[PDB]
Parts: sequence; structure tokens; C-alpha cells
Amino acid sequence: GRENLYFQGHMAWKDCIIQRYKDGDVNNIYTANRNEEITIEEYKVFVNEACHPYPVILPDRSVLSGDFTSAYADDDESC
Repeated sequence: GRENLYFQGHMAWKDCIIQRYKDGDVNNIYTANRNEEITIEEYKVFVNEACHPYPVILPDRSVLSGDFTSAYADDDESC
């Protein structure tokens, strides 16, 4: 963790993380609950329970890739 935005220590993100690839490179980072519709540039996207956005391709042919935020932002869980 470093200083860009003030999030160091703990970081409550959603269940699923949706990376928006624009032109073959990761442009934006989105996140959604399992079974949740987000919106990306007025395109609404439903993320399934296993963290996968639908549809995966946008009208721009932006590539969406969903994974669990668990293995991304993680959010250091208090024990």
C-alpha cells in the first residue's frame, strides 16, 4: 500500500472485481457484488456470482474481465 488515495490498511471493496480493458489494455477498474449490475459508461453490466461480467464485450470492444476482488484488492481481513 502506498499514498495515492487514502486507502492503506483496510479497503472494503465488493465481492467481484471487473477490469475494463480498453483497446487491449486495462483501462478502468470496477467492482461489483456477486450478482450485481454495475454500469460502465452507460452500459449496464451484470456480474454473476462467480465474478464475471455480462456482457463481456462492450460496443467499443472493450474487454471486461471479472475476478473475485478477494484476489485483487483483497481487503486485509481483521482477525
